[PDB]
Amino acid sequence: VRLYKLAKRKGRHMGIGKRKGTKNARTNQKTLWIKRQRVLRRLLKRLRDSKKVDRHLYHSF
Amino acid sequence: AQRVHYRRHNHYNTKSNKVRPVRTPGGKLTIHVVKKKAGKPKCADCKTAIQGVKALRPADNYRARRKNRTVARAYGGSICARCIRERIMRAFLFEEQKCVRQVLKE
Amino acid sequence: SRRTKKVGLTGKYGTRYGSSLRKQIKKIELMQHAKYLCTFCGKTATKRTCVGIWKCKKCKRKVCGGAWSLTTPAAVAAKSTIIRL
Amino acid sequence: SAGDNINAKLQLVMKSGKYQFGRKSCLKALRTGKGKLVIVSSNCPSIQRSVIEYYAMLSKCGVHDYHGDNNDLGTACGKLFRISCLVITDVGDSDIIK
Amino acid sequence: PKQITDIRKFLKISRKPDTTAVIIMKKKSKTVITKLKLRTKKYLYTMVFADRKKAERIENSLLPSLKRIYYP
Amino acid sequence: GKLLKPGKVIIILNGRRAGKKAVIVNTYEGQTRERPYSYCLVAGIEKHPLKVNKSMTKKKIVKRSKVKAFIKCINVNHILPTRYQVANDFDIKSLASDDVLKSKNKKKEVKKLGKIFRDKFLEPVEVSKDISFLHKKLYF
Amino acid sequence: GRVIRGQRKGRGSIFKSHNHHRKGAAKLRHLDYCEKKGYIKGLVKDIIHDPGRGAPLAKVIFKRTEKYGKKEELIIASEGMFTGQYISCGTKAPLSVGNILPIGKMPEGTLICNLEHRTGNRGTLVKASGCYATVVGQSEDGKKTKVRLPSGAKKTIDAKARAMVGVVGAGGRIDKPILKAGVAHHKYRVKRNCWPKVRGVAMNPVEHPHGGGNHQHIGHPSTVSRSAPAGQKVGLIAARRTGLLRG
RNA sequence: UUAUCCAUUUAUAGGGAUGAAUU
RNA sequence: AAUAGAUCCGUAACUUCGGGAAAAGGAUUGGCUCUGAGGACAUUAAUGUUAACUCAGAACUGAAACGGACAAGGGGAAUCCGACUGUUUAAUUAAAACAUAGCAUUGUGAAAAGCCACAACUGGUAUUAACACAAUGUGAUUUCUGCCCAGUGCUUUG
RNA sequence: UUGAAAAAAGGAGGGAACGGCUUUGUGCUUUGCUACUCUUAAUACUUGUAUG
RNA sequence: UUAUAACAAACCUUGGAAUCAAUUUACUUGGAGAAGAGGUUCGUUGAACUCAAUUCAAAAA
RNA sequence: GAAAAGUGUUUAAAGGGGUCCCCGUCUCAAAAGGGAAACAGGUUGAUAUUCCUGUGCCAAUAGUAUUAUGAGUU
Ligand SMILES: [Mg+2]
Ligand SMILES: [Mg+2]
Ligand SMILES: [Mg+2]
Ligand SMILES: [Mg+2]
Ligand SMILES: [Mg+2]
Ligand SMILES: [Mg+2]
Ligand SMILES: [Mg+2]
Ligand SMILES: [Mg+2]
Ligand SMILES: [Mg+2]
Ligand SMILES: [Mg+2]
Ligand SMILES: [Mg+2]
Ligand SMILES: [Mg+2]
Ligand SMILES: [Mg+2]
Ligand SMILES: [Mg+2]
Ligand SMILES: [Mg+2]
Ligand SMILES: [Mg+2]
Ligand SMILES: [Zn+2]
Repeated sequence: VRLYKLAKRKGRHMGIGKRKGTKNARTNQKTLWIKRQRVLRRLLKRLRDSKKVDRHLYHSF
Repeated sequence: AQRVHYRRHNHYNTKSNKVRPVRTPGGKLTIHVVKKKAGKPKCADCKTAIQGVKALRPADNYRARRKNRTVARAYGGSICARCIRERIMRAFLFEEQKCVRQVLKE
Repeated sequence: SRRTKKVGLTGKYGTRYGSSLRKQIKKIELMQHAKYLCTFCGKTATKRTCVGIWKCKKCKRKVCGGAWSLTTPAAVAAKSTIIRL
Repeated sequence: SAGDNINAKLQLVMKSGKYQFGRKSCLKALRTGKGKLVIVSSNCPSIQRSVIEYYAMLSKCGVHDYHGDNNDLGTACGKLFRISCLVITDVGDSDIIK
Repeated sequence: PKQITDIRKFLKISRKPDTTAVIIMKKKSKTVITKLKLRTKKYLYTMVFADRKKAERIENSLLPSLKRIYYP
Repeated sequence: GKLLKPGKVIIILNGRRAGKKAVIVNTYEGQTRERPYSYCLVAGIEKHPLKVNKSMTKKKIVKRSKVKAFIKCINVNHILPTRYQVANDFDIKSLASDDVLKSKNKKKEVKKLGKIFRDKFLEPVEVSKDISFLHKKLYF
Repeated sequence: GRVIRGQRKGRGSIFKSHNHHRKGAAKLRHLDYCEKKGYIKGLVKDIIHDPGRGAPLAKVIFKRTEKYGKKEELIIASEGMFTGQYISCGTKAPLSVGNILPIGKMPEGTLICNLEHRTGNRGTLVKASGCYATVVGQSEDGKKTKVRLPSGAKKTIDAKARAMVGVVGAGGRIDKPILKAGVAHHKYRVKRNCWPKVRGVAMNPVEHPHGGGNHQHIGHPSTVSRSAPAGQKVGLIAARRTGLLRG
C-alpha cells in the first residue's frame, strides 16, 4: 500500500482507466471553489492590510 | 479500530443519550454520555440571548454560583441592556409627555 | 447564463403538474419569496415566516398580512376607509 | 408644495452648510448646543423620536417632523442609505431655520 | 484533586485537623522530582517541587501525627 | 445650549445604576488616554425613600426615608438629561468633589451625600418640582 | 350492509381532531365592566401560527382590572396587526384596524371579523383566513345591526355584540394550488383524518349507496332528501338545484 | 317575567357624559 | 446474452420549453518514465522550510490489452391505458383498479345550524365558523363539456 | 407542514418585615446599654435510633 | 465554576462611512451607526497558550 | 341507566401556598421524551460504571449552644 501511495504521489496509478467516480466524487468542484476563493480572499486581505492595495481596488477585485 | 458500546441503560441514539468516544488509560476506547447543551437564557422582550449568564440546564443552574446566573443591572438577567435602556426611556419620556398633556389641558 | 426562459421559480417542479398550474404558482411564489418593504424600519427585509406572518429581519417586528403578499387589496381598502373615517 | 420646499431647503443645506445624520451624532449635537434644527422622518422608532424631541426642547431647537419615510429622508439628502433623523448645525444660504 | 502553589496555603491546609494522610512521591524526571499530596476529607491537594532539598524540608515541617505514605 | 450644566438632574441609562436618577456636578467633555469619552460625574440615589403614612411614628419614618446614594463618573452618552435642575436646593460643589473620587474614604463621602439628600428631602423649601422628581423612584 | 365512512366520523376515534400542537382556542376578551363602559388597551406581544388554522393568531396581553397581573388572550389577527401594536377593546374604543368594538358603533361599510353572534359569545363568525363581514346598517330603533357574512347571507345581530375592525390575516391562501397530493397530506395531517377520499362509486355496495355495479356509476339519483337517515345522506344533500351554477 | 333553555366567567364595578400601574 | 464505470465528443422527434437525455451514437481507459497546473507558512521583489490529493499533457512499453476480477442501463420507432410521486387483494391478480392535485356540484350562519355518534344524558366534527366543516361526482395540463325537466329523484310557494 | 407538555430550576419586578440584652405596665408600649444580622464548616447536647 | 489560550457569534466604547464599505462556500450587514481601533460575554473546547510554578536580576505602592 | 355499565364540570359546599386572603379535579400512562450525581484501573468458575483500590460527584443535614470561616453594619 505504501508503494502504491508513492506511485500515486508521482501520478502513476491515477489515469482514465483507473477512475470510477465522477469528477465531483474524485475531488468535489465545490471544495475546489472553496479552496480557491479562500486563497484569493486571504491574499486580498493580506494585501489590503499591508496597504499595498487601496480599499476601493480591493473591493472591486 | 477499537469498537464500543453504550454503558448507561439507554441504548438508543437520543438527544439525551449522545456520546463522545474516549480513550482510557487501559487503552480501551469507551463511550461517555454527553450532558445536553442547554439553551442560552433569553430576553423578556426580543428573545435574544442575555449575556453574563451561564447557559446551564435546570439541574446545573441550581448549583452554579449566583454571579453566573445574575447580571447587576436593574432588570438584570431577564432583560438585555439595550431593551432596558429603551424601557427606561419609555418610563421617563412618556411620563414627561403626560405632564405636558396635563399642562395643555389646564 | 439565465437558465430558464418562462419557468423561473417553478423549475423545481420540473415537467410534472400542469403548465397552467405552474404559471399560477409562479405569481404566488414570486409574491412569497419577495422581500417586502418594512413599514417601520424602512429596509426591504420583511420576508414571510408562516402563512399570514411576515417577519422583518432588521427590527424583528412580525406583521400579520396576506398568505402570499404582505398586503392584500381588500385589507388595504379597509385600512383606507378607516383612515378616512 | 410644502414638502417640495422642504426638500429644496435640504438640498441647499447639503450643497452649502454643515449637517450630520443619524441618532447618535444628532444627540451629540443637541447636547453641545450646536444643533439649530433637527428633521425627523415619519418612520423614526417611537422612543428615539421622543428622546430627540426632548433634547430639542431642552436646547430650544426646532424639531421638524419630516413628512416622508426613512428612505425618503435619505433620498431627500444626497444619500443612498436611509436616514431617520439629521441635525443641521449650520444653514448656508438656506431658509429652513426660519 | 487540586493543585497547590502557595507553600503557605499548603502549610495552612496541613495544619487543619481533617488532613489525615500525606502522600510523598519521588519521580525520575526527564534529577528527583517530589510530589506532596495531602489527603483532606474533601480533596486531595498536591504540590510539585523541582528541588529535592526544599521538598525534604517541607516534609520535615509537616506535623508528625500525619499518616505518611511513601508510595514508590 | 449646553444641556448638561452642573446641577441638572439626569437619568442614568447604563450599568449597575441602570435606571437611577441623579444630579450631574461637573462635566468635562475632554477625551484623554485614561477616559477617551466625554464624561459627566454624577451624584445619585440608588435606593429611594420608601412610601410613608401620616399614621407612622417619627423614628420609623426617618428610617424609612433613608436614601442610599452613589457617586459615579459616567459617559454622557449613557445619561438622559432632564428639564429638572437642582443647582439651587443643593450647594452642588459640596456634594461631590473631583479629587475625592480618587480618595480611599469614598464610602464615607457617599454616606455624607446620602445624609445630605435625606436632609433635603426632610426640609423641601417654595417646593421645587425638580426635588419632587428626584424624590420619586423611576418605575420601568 | 356496513357502516359508511360518514357514519364512522361521528364516533370520533381516529376521526377526532389533531389537537396536540394547537396553541389554544381563539377567543375575544371576557365581557367585563371595562369593555362595556369604556376601552381596554392590550399589547400584541407576538403573532403566531396555530397549526390546524389558516389564519395567524395574535397573543395579546391585557392587564387585569380587578387583580394585579397580566393575562393573555388568543385573538385572530386582522391583516395589518403587528407586534407591539396596541389593540383597544370596548364600547368607547376608537375605530382602528385591530380594535374590538360593538357593531353598533361602527358606521355602515366598515369591515369586521371575529364577530359574536350573541353578546358574550367570545367571538364566533368570520374567523377563516381572508374573510370579513360588512356592517350594512343599524336600525333607527338602535339595538340590532345588520351584517353581511362572507357567504352572502345577511343576518341581524345585537349592536352590543362585539367585533374586530379589519379583515382576517392570511387572505388568498386558497389562491395558490396545492399541486401535490403530499401538500394536502400535510394540510389534513394537522387537522383531522378526512383525507384521501375514496369515492362511494369506487366502493362495494356493503360500503356505500353508490357501491358496486359492473360499471362504476351511481345508478340512482344522487340528490338525497334532508329527511334521509344516516347512511342515505350521501350525495348532494337536499339539493335545490344541481349542475354548473349559472347565477 | 318566574318555569324551561342557551351562552359567558374567577360567576368580578347598578344605569348615563412593544415602560410601569399590586400591600 | 449483449449493454454498463469514468473522461472527452455528439445528442433527434416532440414538448406543458421544465424536459426528452445516460436519448441515439462515437472515441479513450493498463504499466512504466517524465512534464506542466493547482497551497500554506517566514525571512527580506528574490531566497527559504513544506503539504495534500486532484487535474491536464508526452514518451516508451505489451501476443492491441487495460472500468482485465468485482461491480455495472440494452437501445430505438410507434400505439393503448393511467397525467405524474404515491396505494392496493398478508398466502395465485400491482393494474388500465384506488389515491392525487385540479375541476364542479351540494348542504350549513351555529350550541333550536349542517354532517355524524349515543340506550339514555351527551357527545364528535369543534382549541372549528363559509378562504370553514360536511357531503358527492370527475380526475394533472391543453381543448372543450352540445340537446332533453316528459319518466324517476331532489327542491321552492301554500 | 412552522415542528409537545409538565415536574423542576433560575432570574427579574415589587418593597412586606426588621438589630440583641436588661427593667416596667396591659403579643404591644415606654426606659437604659453596645458586640450585632448573616454565612458556610466542625462540635456538643436533648428530641424515636438524625446519611443514602 | 477545571485555569488560560484560540475561534463562530452576540453586545459595549470610540470612530462617522458614496469613489459605498465590511464580508460568506452561500448572503449577510451598515446613519436604527459600517469599517478601523480597543473591550465584555456566552458557547464550543478541556493544559491549547509560556499555562502555572520556580531561578535570580531591574521598575512601582 | 332496572341495574350492569355510559359519559367526566355539563346546575360541587372537590387538596395546596402565604399571615383570613390567594391558588386548585384526583390518579395512572415513557426502563428510547423531560430528569440530582461516576470515572479509571484491578478482581470472580460464574457479577461488576454495582465488589476492591483510588479519585470524585449529588442531595439531604431538626432545634438549642458553643466554636472557628469570612462578609456587612458602629
Ligand atoms: Mg455546484
Ligand atoms: Mg376531490
Ligand atoms: Mg377521490
Ligand atoms: Mg371494487
Ligand atoms: Mg346499501
Ligand atoms: Mg367493476
Ligand atoms: Mg369510470
Ligand atoms: Mg399510474
Ligand atoms: Mg409507481
Ligand atoms: Mg396476493
Ligand atoms: Mg382513477
Ligand atoms: Mg385527463
Ligand atoms: Mg353534459
Ligand atoms: Mg407516573
Ligand atoms: Mg428517559
Ligand atoms: Mg458474563
Ligand atoms: Zn431583547
